[PDB]
Amino acid sequence: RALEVERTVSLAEVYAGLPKDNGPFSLAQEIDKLVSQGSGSAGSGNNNLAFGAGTDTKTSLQASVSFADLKIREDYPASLGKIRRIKQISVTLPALLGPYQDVQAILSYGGCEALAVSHGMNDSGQFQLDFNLPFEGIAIDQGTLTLSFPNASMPEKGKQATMLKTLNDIILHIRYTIK
Amino acid sequence: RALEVERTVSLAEVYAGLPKDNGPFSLAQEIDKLVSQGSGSAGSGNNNLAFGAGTDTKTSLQASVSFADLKIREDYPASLGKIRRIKQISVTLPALLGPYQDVQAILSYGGCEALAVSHGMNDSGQFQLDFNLPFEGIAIDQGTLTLSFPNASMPEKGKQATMLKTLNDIILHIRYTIK
Amino acid sequence: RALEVERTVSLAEVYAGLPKDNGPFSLAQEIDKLVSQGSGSAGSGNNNLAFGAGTDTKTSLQASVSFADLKIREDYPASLGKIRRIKQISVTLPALLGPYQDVQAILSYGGCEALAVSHGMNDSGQFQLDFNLPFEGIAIDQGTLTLSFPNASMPEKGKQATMLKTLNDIILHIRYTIK
Amino acid sequence: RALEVERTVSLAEVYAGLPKDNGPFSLAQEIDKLVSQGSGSAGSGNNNLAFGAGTDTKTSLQASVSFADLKIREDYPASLGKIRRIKQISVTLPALLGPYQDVQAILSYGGCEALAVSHGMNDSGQFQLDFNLPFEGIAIDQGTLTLSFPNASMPEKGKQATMLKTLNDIILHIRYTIK
Amino acid sequence: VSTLVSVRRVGHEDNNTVTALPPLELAYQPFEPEQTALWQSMDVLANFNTIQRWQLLDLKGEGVPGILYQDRNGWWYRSAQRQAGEE
Repeated sequence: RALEVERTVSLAEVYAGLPKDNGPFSLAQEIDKLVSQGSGSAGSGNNNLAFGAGTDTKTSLQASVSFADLKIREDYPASLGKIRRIKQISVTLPALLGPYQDVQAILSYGGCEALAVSHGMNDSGQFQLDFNLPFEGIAIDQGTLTLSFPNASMPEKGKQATMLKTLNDIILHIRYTIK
Repeated sequence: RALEVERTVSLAEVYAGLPKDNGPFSLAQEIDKLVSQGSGSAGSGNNNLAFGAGTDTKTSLQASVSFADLKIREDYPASLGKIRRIKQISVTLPALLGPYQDVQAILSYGGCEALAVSHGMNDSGQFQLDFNLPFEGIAIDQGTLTLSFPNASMPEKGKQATMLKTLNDIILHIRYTIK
Repeated sequence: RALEVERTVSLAEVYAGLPKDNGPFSLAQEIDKLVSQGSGSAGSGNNNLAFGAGTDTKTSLQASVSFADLKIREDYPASLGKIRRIKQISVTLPALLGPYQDVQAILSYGGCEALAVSHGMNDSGQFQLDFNLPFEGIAIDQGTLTLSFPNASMPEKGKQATMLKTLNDIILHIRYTIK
Repeated sequence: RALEVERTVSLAEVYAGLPKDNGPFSLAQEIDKLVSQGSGSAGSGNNNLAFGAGTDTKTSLQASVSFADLKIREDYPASLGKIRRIKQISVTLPALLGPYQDVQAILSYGGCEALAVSHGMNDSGQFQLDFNLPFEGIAIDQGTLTLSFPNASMPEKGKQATMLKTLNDIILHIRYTIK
Repeated sequence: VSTLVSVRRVGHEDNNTVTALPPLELAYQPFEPEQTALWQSMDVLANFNTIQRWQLLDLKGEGVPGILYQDRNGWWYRSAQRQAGEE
């Protein structure tokens, strides 16, 4: 049936690859800068890294990325089809976890629009992933994918503040179909 | 379609973290003391360590914990769902059992209220765990969770009294949903 | 839902801890004594290691154990439930096999009353142990469970006789439910 | 419930363990002799190693065996049951293969009578093996089980003439049921 | 470790003096890894990975580890050899 495609996206390579008018940055050097300070920002537009602006998320480091800047539609020719939409997204968080420690992270989209990352190593939000789903059918051009880290402030004594210093990248395993 | 979160809870860190108006204690030293003698308690309130009260239960070393004093609701903002209930609980008893040994322990709650721990290494109470359960729907804030070890008093020559002094910590792998 | 418990039973630990009135023995020493000669006996009652009695079973070593004397009802308090019925039994034989040898053994109770051990490492009798069984529902405190080894006579040139000389133990993985 | 038994038969121990009237033979020495010259024979009766007889099989090396001489019925006593019939046969060929080569072999019987061998690592004929079958229900007493290796002639420059030089034994994993 | 660094033969005269030979002294190769620790990039081992089926081991005997990648059908090897360039 459909061309079942898997694509690996590094948020550290997207944030470093921003144009100089949009302010590129190193991910772990601004994550450590924003966690230690408690507030601040990085990047521009939809490829930004900042704390959440709403209430109840003032101490929550959020890492956003635009789907249009991932350039996924140029990976295959347009002669193969145009129905290019997401089947599934899993998150890899290469940090240093403790022996019995967990990562708290919500992968959002702007009940199948959100996803909770709990162990951070090829993490789909499900207790059992079954293809027989969140972010399914989302096109690979429109939208903004945000990974929010709750309790991510060192001045406000967050329980994830020292965990996020060790975090090197936010790696997304985007599985999408070309129909 | 819920946010499916797994939180690992170490019970020695809970007992070491009670404020000293309730009375904190180390789990390993208080187990060695309460097994060697017959009577005795540790801590206070619902986060205690004592013996069984009922008939045929007074030689069962029971270790209880309060769900409100874990503060699992503080791990995510309340803006993404107020409805947090347990899907499954699994118990690990680290560095306890040999290759062909067994433990007798009941994880209960105050037939889906109880769970028998047998090998204690990411141990669910099931012969073959299927997600398609005990404690399914227990609220995150409310209740006590009690792990009772039968035959655990040494002056009555309990068969579990020798192996319980080896016990370092009790780990709970709580899997809950935020919907 | 039941309290689904697993108990590991070692027949060398059972046979060496009999009362002195009942004649305890070592399982490892008594096997290569009974294998090397034609036939003899060990123990008394239902906890006996002896050759078969009937037609075409005289050259077959049988290791019987009594369910009443394993005392599995005292592992948990009698307030959790008073029926404790077997779900599944697996057999593990710490032996040495040749280059293309198998194990021939029959676990029997005095089609779901028997089982055929083939590889002897957590060996249920099934090709696929699907939980959707033999010995299912046998009460844990009554009956006799025997394990027959065909072709066990070395004076009669049994093919299984040299494996039994290396047999250090007989391990029983009794899975039962308390409901 | 059937007594579900797995039996491992080494064809070198069958061929060398033949009675001296029919003529025992080394498997690997006669395979090295049969492949290197055009054709020949080794063994007698149904326990033989010869070439093919039909059209487009005269370059195939066929290893026949007899179920009546494997003596599988003596592995267990006849008081268990007399309905002893095959559930599944798989075959492992320990050889030395090339960089990207496969094994071609056809396990036949005198539809569910044939079975293709492709890799020789507990090789059932199936893509995925599901018990939810070839040779199923054939009794373990009567029959003749032939393993035919196509393209096995070195004078006829067959492609399998080099893999059979590295072949030391042929192993059959017979799964059968006693009921 | 204790290392024997100096051996000397001494004779003693009766008038409380010393007849001494010059000492045989011995020097050993030192282990000062706090100073001499050097970091070097390793681009020789491209796509080496313990998550996939790679290994630092030596087949062929030969005493120095090679790089073995193993698929289910074929195995790929990189034997250790000599750079002809400079050292």
